[PDB]
Amino acid sequence: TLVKQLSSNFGAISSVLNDILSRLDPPEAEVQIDRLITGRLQSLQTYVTQ
Amino acid sequence: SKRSFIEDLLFNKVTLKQYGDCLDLICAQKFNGLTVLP
Amino acid sequence: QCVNLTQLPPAYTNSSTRGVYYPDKVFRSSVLHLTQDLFLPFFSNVTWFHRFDNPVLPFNDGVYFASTEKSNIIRGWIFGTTLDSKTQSLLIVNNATNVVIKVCEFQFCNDPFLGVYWMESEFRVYSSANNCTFEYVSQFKNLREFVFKNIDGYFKIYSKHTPINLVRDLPPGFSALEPLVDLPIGINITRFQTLLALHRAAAYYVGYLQPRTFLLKYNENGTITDAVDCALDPLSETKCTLKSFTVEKGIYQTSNFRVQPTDSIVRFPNITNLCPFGEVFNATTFASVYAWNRKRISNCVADYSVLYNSTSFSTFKCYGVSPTKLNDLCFTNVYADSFVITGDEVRQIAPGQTGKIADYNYKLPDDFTGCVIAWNSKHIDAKEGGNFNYLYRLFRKANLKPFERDISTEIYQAGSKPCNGQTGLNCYYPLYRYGFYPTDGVGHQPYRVVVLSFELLNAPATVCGPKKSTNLVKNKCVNFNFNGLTGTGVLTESNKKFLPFQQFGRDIADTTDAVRDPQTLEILDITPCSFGGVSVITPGTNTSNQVAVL
Amino acid sequence: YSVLYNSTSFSTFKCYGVSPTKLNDLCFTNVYADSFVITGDEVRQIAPGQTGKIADYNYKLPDDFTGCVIAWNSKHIDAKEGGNFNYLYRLFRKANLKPFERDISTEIYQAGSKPCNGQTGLNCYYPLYRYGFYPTDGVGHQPYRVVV
Amino acid sequence: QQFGRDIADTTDAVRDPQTLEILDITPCSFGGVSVITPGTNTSNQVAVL
Ligand SMILES: *[C@@H]1O[C@H](CO[C@@H]2O[C@@H](C)[C@@H](O)[C@@H](O)[C@@H]2O)[C@@H](O[C@@H]2O[C@H](CO)[C@@H](O)[C@H](O)[C@H]2NC(C)=O)[C@H](O)[C@H]1NC(C)=O
Ligand SMILES: *[C@@H]1O[C@H](CO[C@@H]2O[C@@H](C)[C@@H](O)[C@@H](O)[C@@H]2O)[C@@H](O[C@@H]2O[C@H](CO)[C@@H](O)[C@H](O)[C@H]2NC(C)=O)[C@H](O)[C@H]1NC(C)=O
Ligand SMILES: *[C@@H]1O[C@H](CO)[C@@H](O[C@@H]2O[C@H](CO)[C@@H](O)[C@H](O)[C@H]2NC(C)=O)[C@H](O)[C@H]1NC(C)=O
Ligand SMILES: *[C@@H]1O[C@H](CO)[C@@H](O[C@@H]2O[C@H](CO)[C@@H](O)[C@H](O)[C@H]2NC(C)=O)[C@H](O)[C@H]1NC(C)=O
Ligand SMILES: *[C@@H]1O[C@H](CO)[C@@H](O[C@@H]2O[C@H](CO)[C@@H](O)[C@H](O)[C@H]2NC(C)=O)[C@H](O)[C@H]1NC(C)=O
Ligand SMILES: *[C@@H]1O[C@H](CO)[C@@H](O[C@@H]2O[C@H](CO)[C@@H](O)[C@H](O)[C@H]2NC(C)=O)[C@H](O)[C@H]1NC(C)=O
Ligand SMILES: *[C@@H]1O[C@H](CO)[C@@H](O[C@@H]2O[C@H](CO)[C@@H](O)[C@H](O)[C@H]2NC(C)=O)[C@H](O)[C@H]1NC(C)=O
Ligand SMILES: *[C@@H]1O[C@H](CO[C@@H]2O[C@@H](C)[C@@H](O)[C@@H](O)[C@@H]2O)[C@@H](O)[C@H](O)[C@H]1NC(C)=O
Ligand SMILES: *[C@@H]1O[C@H](CO[C@@H]2O[C@@H](C)[C@@H](O)[C@@H](O)[C@@H]2O)[C@@H](O)[C@H](O)[C@H]1NC(C)=O
Ligand SMILES: *[C@@H]1O[C@H](CO)[C@@H](O)[C@H](O)[C@H]1NC(C)=O
Ligand SMILES: *[C@@H]1O[C@H](CO)[C@@H](O)[C@H](O)[C@H]1NC(C)=O
Ligand SMILES: *[C@@H]1O[C@H](CO)[C@@H](O)[C@H](O)[C@H]1NC(C)=O
Ligand SMILES: *[C@@H]1O[C@H](CO)[C@@H](O)[C@H](O)[C@H]1NC(C)=O
Ligand SMILES: *[C@@H]1O[C@H](CO)[C@@H](O)[C@H](O)[C@H]1NC(C)=O
Ligand SMILES: *[C@@H]1O[C@H](CO)[C@@H](O)[C@H](O)[C@H]1NC(C)=O
Repeated sequence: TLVKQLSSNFGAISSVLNDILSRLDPPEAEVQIDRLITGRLQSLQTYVTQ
Repeated sequence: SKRSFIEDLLFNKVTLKQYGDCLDLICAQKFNGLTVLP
Repeated sequence: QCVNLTQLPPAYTNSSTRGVYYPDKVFRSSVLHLTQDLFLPFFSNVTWFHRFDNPVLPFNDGVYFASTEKSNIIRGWIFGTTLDSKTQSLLIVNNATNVVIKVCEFQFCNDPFLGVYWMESEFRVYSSANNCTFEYVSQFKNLREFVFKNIDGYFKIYSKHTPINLVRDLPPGFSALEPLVDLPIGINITRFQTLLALHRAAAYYVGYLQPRTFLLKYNENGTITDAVDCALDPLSETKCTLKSFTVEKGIYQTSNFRVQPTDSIVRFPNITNLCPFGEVFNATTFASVYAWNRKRISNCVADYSVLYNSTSFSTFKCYGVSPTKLNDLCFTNVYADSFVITGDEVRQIAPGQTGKIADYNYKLPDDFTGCVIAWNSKHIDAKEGGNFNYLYRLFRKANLKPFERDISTEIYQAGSKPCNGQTGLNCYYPLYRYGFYPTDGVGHQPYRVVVLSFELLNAPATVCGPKKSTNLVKNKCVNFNFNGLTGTGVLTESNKKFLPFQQFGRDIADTTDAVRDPQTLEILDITPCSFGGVSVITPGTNTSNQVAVL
Repeated sequence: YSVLYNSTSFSTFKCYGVSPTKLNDLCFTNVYADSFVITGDEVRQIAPGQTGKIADYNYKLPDDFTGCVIAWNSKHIDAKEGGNFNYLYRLFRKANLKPFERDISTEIYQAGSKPCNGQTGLNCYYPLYRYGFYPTDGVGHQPYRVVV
Repeated sequence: QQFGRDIADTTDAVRDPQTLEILDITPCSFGGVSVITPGTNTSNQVAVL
């Protein structure tokens, strides 16, 4: 489950990190990267709690 | 491994990769940081 | 005004733990901070020069310069690109009284040097200075250390000055250099050289900065007291992982700080002819807005720079991409819709707008990826007795749907009784003509609009940007750009045979796994640069500094 | 800023790292001002992340920029009868600028293959061109003064 | 130096600009108060710790 959870875009434009860095410039990319980071920390925390 | 007959019966029922082989689902989780210690 | 004045290969040494500066201007007190910036790596190769032997040396990302002297031989520096009066150069000199800083256009002599004989003489540095945009004045026993950087138009100098007694080498130790100056000069620098003050001996060591992650310790007075280079050995990496300067006995599974990607390769397909920007951009007659024109674009090197000296766009707005990343992308399919509208209706060409143009003539989807371009054309579309050749639709029974066209010319029935032709009281003809006179106010002058809508998906690229390809590097950690798909990793050959059209293949984790080379249709695959199964066996760092690695 | 209400009328006033209603309560430590003159349609390129002719070869802003950009029309001071051919700009460069960089060189840009070495012939161009500001121009190419 | 923070990255001391005298900032809130009460049904008296 922890690996299948890497296909989720937690509100971002895409779930792949190389399609955000190849189409947007840093000020416009940090808004999607900061959504993917927040969504991918929650999965780790849930795993650790369980 | 000097184990008895009953233990030999017991180890078969329960169904439990070198880095040269990954170069499936174990290699997909080995590249994403998840490691299983011995 | 200057004269020309056996060489040996210079020796080398190591900057043991020297060359730490302050990365930024923030103030931090009593904290451990993990930074990623341009630093001088520990135990790194410094070139030891000296006899005079003044060479011109490269300036890569910054420079650590150290000098040991007893009689003030080293005087200052010059920085530039060609140092040949065709570009601007920076000159920093110390003529025994003041500090002179000049950004000008000097014609430097081949071997600059000041002069001492016992008042002064021989200011044989340059021949002439012309433009001088910047001017700044201010009216072995010693070790002097400097770090030079320049970023975002600021030239930053950090320095330190300590007394030493050991004579013939750079001493081992630890130094943290305080900020000295920050000059807004705004020039390009690639080479530099030092000025010597002749008498008619002293040494300098040169080292270069590289991108590294450091762990820094801040004193109460915000003076950096200790630092750890986290890519040196396993003990440094485990100190970095725990964010501490001490470790007790344990096993300590560690992270990856040891490998940094170096090269960057680009691979684009072989497209040569440029795009027809000039047959869809001047194009004597455009199309009416209600019957707008759509055209496909293929096999292009989409260069936008061939339009700088012809048109001046009043509006250039891209929606699914960034305007600074159009030179690095290859697209798969590109269309172009063109028409002519009035100056005040250019705000309605956007996703989510409403009005007359966006309701009855031309509508854009909500999830639209593309760019919209507009420019004023009063000089081509306006005539003396008006230009009644462009029409638009005013009455419709219901709103359009995205990218729909309606060229019908029935009789709109606004009242109750049927019209059946014969446009009488409450029956109207639905198409009306624009009248463009050359004395109109800017609100109702003609504007030409072009809308480009492109897509990127798993298929061969048709039109691509003007980026030059380079060579393929295999079995190394590199950044790669394949058809506008960027990434980092190791490129090796593989056997995962693709479909005829397929360009790349992902894996279960939705990360790219294999890619196809565009120029030579050969499959490659991508593996991570990081090995994540390393553990460091250590006794207490108090007892000893030895480790084992598993 | 209130001593400028009865003199100039800014067509563009855009602040980036702060809010325009909180400039009366702040003390700043260091302040610079960059001034120049461009054409009316190129005032949209003075912004972080833009591209074009001004932002690629003449003047570039960083991505993490804290400050304000002010522009105003000056057709009454910069335009004359027989034109005002006193402002130049750069049209050809080998590579894009970096933020807050300046390039005043006047070499001969080589667009073809053979070397130029002066002598601006077929595929060799002089890289600086002159703005011509007449008092009958359309609003798209009238002079604008910009301060950052 | 104009101001100094603390470990929690909150401002702790500041310097007066007109008279160069140091001051320090403490919270307005006291956060260790507890209220001993019987049932509010029985009576409306409390004690404070
Ligand atoms: C894409 O181009 C490469 C290189 O193109 C070569 O140089 C160009 C300027 C032009 O002269 C082309 O016609 C040249 O082919 C091609 O790679 C070459 O392939 C040929 C075999 O056909 C081989 O002999 C060359 O050595 C190769 N050159 C290099 C540098 O690798 C490549 O084939 C082209 N891709 C396509 C569309 O097949
Ligand atoms: C900053 O100003 C205060 C007040 O300034 C005074 O009033 C001004 C209008 C002008 O007349 C100044 O010259 C005055 O000094 C200064 O505080 C004063 O300090 C003096 C001692 O130098 C003292 O005698 C006054 O009573 C003080 N006044 C008050 C109201 O506190 C202050 O010193 C100045 N700060 C600096 C830069 O030192
Ligand atoms: C890095 O340079 C220092 C300085 O030259 C070297 O230190 C020398 O070490 C040898 C053997 O330990 C001593 O005999 C010398 O006296 C030392 N020189 C001085 C002046 O200290 C050091 O060995 C070099 N190597 C590394 C990688 O640490
Ligand atoms: C070293 O520094 C400068 C280099 O020009 C000189 O000092 C000034 O030079 C200018 C031009 O000659 C004079 O107008 C000033 O009066 C000088 N004095 C100041 C302000 O430093 C000079 O060549 C050297 N300095 C001295 C004073 O010897
Ligand atoms: C720096 O000054 C030089 C002086 O030669 C400038 O070159 C131009 O030279 C001609 C005479 O050959 C003068 O008519 C021009 O007025 C000079 N131009 C200017 C604007 O000064 C050189 O161009 C100057 N650099 C800049 C761009 O300011
Ligand atoms: C597409 O065509 C249909 C048929 O002409 C239009 O639908 C009709 O709309 C009228 C009122 O405008 C209704 O009285 C009819 O009953 C509708 N017919 C049907 C079959 O729904 C429809 O408006 C057109 N769509 C668009 C995009 O305008
Ligand atoms: C800063 O200066 C360097 C040197 O003039 C420029 O770098 C060169 O770019 C050309 C192509 O434009 C290459 O052929 C050279 O090999 C490059 N030299 C080096 C040392 O890299 C560089 O373009 C300038 N930078 C900016 C901001 O434009
Ligand atoms: C630029 O194009 C010139 C002709 O275009 C006219 O002049 C320029 C400056 C603009 O005002 C444009 O709108 C006009 O139509 C050429 O003569 C000139 O050489 C070109 N520059 C190049 C390509 O070097
Ligand atoms: C305002 O300034 C006046 C002179 O300025 C001119 O008139 C004003 C209304 C604007 O149109 C400006 O562009 C003109 O240059 C003064 O005569 C007037 O008194 C000023 N108002 C004040 C300061 O009270
Ligand atoms: C010094 O050497 C350079 C190298 O080309 C030469 O151009 C110059 O004329 C020389 N100067 C003298 C004084 O000999
Ligand atoms: C420094 O360079 C010299 C010569 O290039 C080389 O022999 C030496 O090994 C280098 N030092 C390091 C630490 O790589
Ligand atoms: C800060 O510097 C002062 C000297 O001005 C020194 O006395 C003090 O000990 C320093 N603070 C430290 C080392 O924490
Ligand atoms: C229109 O563009 C074409 C394509 O370059 C060019 O040949 C033609 O001269 C242009 N016409 C005008 C009036 O600029
Ligand atoms: C560190 O080593 C010193 C010297 O042997 C010893 O005095 C001290 O007790 C040790 N401290 C720790 C924490 O092991
Ligand atoms: C509240 O007080 C009333 C009157 O004494 C009593 O009848 C009732 O049971 C009390 N209720 C509770 C919840 O203590």
